[PDB]
Amino acid sequence: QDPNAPPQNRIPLPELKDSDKLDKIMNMKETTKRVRLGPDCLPSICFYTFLNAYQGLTAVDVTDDSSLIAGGFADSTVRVWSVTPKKLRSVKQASDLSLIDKESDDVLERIMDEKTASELKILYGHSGPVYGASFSPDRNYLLSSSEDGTVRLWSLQTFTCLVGYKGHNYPVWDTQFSPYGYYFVSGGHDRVARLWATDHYQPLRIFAGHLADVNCTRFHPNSNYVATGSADRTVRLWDVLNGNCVRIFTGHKGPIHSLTFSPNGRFLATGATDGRVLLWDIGHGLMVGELKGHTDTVCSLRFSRDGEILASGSMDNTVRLWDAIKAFEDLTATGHINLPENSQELLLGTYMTKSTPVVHLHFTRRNLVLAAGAYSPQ
Amino acid sequence: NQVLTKKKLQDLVREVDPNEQLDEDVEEMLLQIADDFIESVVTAACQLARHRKSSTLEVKDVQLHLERQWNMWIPG
Amino acid sequence: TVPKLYRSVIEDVINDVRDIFLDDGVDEQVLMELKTLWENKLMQSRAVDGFHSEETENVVVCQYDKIHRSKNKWKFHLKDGIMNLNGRDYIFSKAIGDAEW
Amino acid sequence: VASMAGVNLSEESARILATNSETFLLQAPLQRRILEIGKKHGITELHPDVVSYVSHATQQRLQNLVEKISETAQQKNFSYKDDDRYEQASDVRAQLKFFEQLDQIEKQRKDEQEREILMRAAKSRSRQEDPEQLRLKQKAKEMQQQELAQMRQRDANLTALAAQRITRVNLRDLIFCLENERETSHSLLLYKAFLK
Amino acid sequence: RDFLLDIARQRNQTPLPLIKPYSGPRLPPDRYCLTAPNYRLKSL
Amino acid sequence: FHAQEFIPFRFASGGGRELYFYEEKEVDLSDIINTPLPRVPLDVCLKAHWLSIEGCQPAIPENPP
Amino acid sequence: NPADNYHLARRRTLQVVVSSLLTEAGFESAEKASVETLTEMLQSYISEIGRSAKSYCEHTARTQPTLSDIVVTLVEMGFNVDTLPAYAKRSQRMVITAPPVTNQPVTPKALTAGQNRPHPPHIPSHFPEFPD
Amino acid sequence: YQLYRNTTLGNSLQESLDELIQSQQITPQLALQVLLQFDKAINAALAQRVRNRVNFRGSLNTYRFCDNVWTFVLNDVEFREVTELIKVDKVKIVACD
Amino acid sequence: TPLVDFLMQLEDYTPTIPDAVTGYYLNRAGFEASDPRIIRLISLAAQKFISDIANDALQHCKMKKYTLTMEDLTPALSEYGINVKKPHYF
Repeated sequence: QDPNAPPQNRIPLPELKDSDKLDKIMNMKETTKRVRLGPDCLPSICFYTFLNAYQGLTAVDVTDDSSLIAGGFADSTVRVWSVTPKKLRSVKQASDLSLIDKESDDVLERIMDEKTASELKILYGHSGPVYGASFSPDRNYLLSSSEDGTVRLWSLQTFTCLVGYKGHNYPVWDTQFSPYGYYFVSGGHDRVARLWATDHYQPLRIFAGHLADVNCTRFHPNSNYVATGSADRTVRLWDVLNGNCVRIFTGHKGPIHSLTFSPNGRFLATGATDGRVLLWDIGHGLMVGELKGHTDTVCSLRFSRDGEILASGSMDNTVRLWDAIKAFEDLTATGHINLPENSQELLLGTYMTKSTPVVHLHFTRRNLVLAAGAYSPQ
Repeated sequence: NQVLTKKKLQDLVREVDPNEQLDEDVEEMLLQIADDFIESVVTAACQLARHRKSSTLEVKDVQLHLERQWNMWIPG
Repeated sequence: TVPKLYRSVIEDVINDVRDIFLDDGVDEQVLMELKTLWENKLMQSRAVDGFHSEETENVVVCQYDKIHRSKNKWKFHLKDGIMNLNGRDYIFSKAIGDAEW
Repeated sequence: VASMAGVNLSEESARILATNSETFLLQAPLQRRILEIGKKHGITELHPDVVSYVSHATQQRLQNLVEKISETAQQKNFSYKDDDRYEQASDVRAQLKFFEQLDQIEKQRKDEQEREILMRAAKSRSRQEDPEQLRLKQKAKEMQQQELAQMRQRDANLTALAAQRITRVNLRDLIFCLENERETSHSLLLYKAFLK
Repeated sequence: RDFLLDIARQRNQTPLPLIKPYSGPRLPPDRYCLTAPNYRLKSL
Repeated sequence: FHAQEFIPFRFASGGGRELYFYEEKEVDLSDIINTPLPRVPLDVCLKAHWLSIEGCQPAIPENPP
Repeated sequence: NPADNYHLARRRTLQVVVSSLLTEAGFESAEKASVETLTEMLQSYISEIGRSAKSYCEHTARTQPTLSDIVVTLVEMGFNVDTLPAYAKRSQRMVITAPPVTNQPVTPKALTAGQNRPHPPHIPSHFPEFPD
Repeated sequence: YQLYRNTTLGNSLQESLDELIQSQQITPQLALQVLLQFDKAINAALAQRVRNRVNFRGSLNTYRFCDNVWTFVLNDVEFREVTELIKVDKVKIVACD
Repeated sequence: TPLVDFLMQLEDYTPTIPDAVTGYYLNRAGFEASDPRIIRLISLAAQKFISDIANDALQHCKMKKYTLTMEDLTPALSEYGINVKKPHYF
């Protein structure tokens, strides 16, 4: 057992259903084909470019299995694309479900409507550019936040909007579901980050210690902690119990535009407009490395599924890969460690996109890098 | 200290709809909105009165703040 | 003794079924029509005198503790019952019944 | 009044006919209220026609807001399903009734799975040690089936014996009439109202 | 900041509620959601 | 324009005014009708390609060099 | 060119609509700044019934707006809706055909290739094939 | 216990519910929830409020027991409350557990 | 139901603004095209607003027809409570 792990009843997390237990059975079949990346077996990157995109793409998310890709656009739309050869279907209407029976083995298959089957579903209802996009881990429940101050919960079984969460009067710059799928955090222009639960019209926790806009909001892999990067050049961890700020990470020169957690839960990578990727410890509250290869705003970070490689995507149209094992080889009272200036040894590769800013970075469960960005000829 | 007695507010609703009941939260927020209106209007009217070099707060001062910032045009 | 319990439980079920109907989506005037016609029917049965009035055999329903049977006699331990006798209604919470078969 | 074809003139004249188609502040505590804010500016006394002018100004502020929240509190009391000029297009709520039935079925399935696991825990010709949960719990299952029978004979013994819409304004209707108007759209009174 | 920190500590004091295990699709009350029968006019 | 009442357009952007410094400041009202409208461009689609094949960047036309 | 066209096709149709309503009124040859003023009030008017009739229906827990949500939206903008059946049956009215769409010519040529090296088992079959 | 619906309160409730089911203001699969909440309410209320007791001496005719439901038919029974005597000719007594 | 009758007639009616352009600015604000007749009523309402402003401006031009100038839009929108602005910076 892990002494650094919280108890299961610390945060009241939802139950694991039999359909959610069926997901992890086919998830470990993908883990069987998962390659060990390291500094030798460099991963293959599959760029999912948005070609026309004359409405400006402002938000991308991919599901945990590489099956859906969402796009938040400046024309106030969310557009879900299926990337597997399996069209997006809505469930049947209530008259069609009343004539079929439950308790059948097929049930979900029986419910799907084949009359509605596209490779693209457009979602309308935001009155402003959608800035956040977040899937739920059960592949229902798309989340989107926009300039109009609302967070919206779109179903992916009916492909309609369900709830509009109005707590900000100001542009909500990011949202993310919990990795267990019940709570979600949204950070906005009003310098707070709210914790919602998809059951209450009002939030549960208000994380109100930043002095500028909460640009990013990321959950910990145990979902007991929320990291909120911001425009006042600080990253802050917030405990979901008591709403207290438990860590303050300073050292960025621009507004933080990307956060990610290590799959261990021990580390946190943050990127900002200065092109610096700063790797922080969470137990010691100390930065453990600085990656300074990128030129413009680093807008997407992700670690590998094993934790072997951190992938960084920025506005210089490059996807840099960093050695996320050699960066964490050493694990105070001076409150600081002598950072190594080792970025050159931690760069495994830099790959340039054709005039395309790398908005999202995703890792397939077989350790394949996915990236999405609107092609802007500029 | 309370200037709106919570019963004359219920007569402001009965005149519009004879069949309507507010919630207690709605009534308390309406009372706060009234209090805030009185404060903002008086502060700005007093700014106009100091501007007119006066210690009297005549209506001309209250009437000017309604027409320029609130567009009320109450007959004087 | 009967209208006190009737008023208390009818307002109890009203203040409980308010959220049940408004979570099943209907107007509050429908709730008011429920309570209003429900007291109209308590007027129409004409057995207990109460409020909305001023504005077939003898059955006893109950619960039991134990029924005990000797060779020629029965002992009933009845509890929490609503009697309808001679047209009128009464309530009890305990009853000992000696019965010769 | 300054504009003869003014656009808020036609609003509250057509709003009233939409609600037809379905304050007078206390002079004594108000006069102390104006004078205390007047100490911060040097407005030591007030004109006698002002404390009744602010009361007429507070009335037309809230009557413009009571009428505005009444035409959105009656927006929810328009039942389309009584009319047959309208047709239903997409009901997510009946799909939710289907989900509730499916969840009851799933809970029944889970109970059956648990009973099967208990039976497996000691599968033998005779009951086996501590895991013989089949010997006692299965008898209890039969007892529970006997108890159901009760919920069906109570429905039988008693049968044998037998043989102006009211508008309520929520806080949503007040919040909806605050983020639309220019005043109180970005205000601390609407921002706090999102948490009340 | 003095207004945001006061409404935070008033909200963050309330403990997190427990979750019902098989409630279904977890949603707010139906007057806070966007799930209504959503009518339209008959074409004639 | 600025609407004092603010009710006809409430915080609704009209997209600005297409005006220039070197403009003519007077046009004929049938010149604007008879000109052909510009072509609505293609809608957004999702194409996938390869930035890296096991470490090496391919020389496909979706790649820069 | 195309990103300008995305916005411009929909603005130029709005300008032609404005020019046509001005001609119907009696104006021939208008000032240039007076046309970009009036087509800015036209775009801001369609965008305001978009945001407010969506707000009135979603307040009533719905997602798409009916007729009863627009006749309350137009009342809150001061429109006097009853005069609209008489305006629609004019004899002077024009019809501006919608901006031409490049979607009709959506796809010029689509093809496949062979000799691409096989996929390794960490790449499923639905990802694009390895190139030449 | 769904037993108390054949009382006078259950009679008034069920017929007023059918009166409102005739005017289509309420719906089926909702009146089930109304009766369930009413039955839980009177289950809570009837064993909480009254605290009274009535005694009688009986001369039984027939009796029956099925599915933990007893039902007796007594003849010519007198009831007893203190200074309150109820003479009646034929009673049916229903009782569940 | 005069307006319900009008909207029912709005099928088979082509408005001055296309529905590909009225529907574009409605999709920009979250209004999605469930029914064409609703898009057409919104288009006609916008047309009436612009047309009424134009007709008032023409009465002002006839008083001072032909060219529409910013000094005709200025008193025409002044009864609407809208203060139009000259460019003055080009």
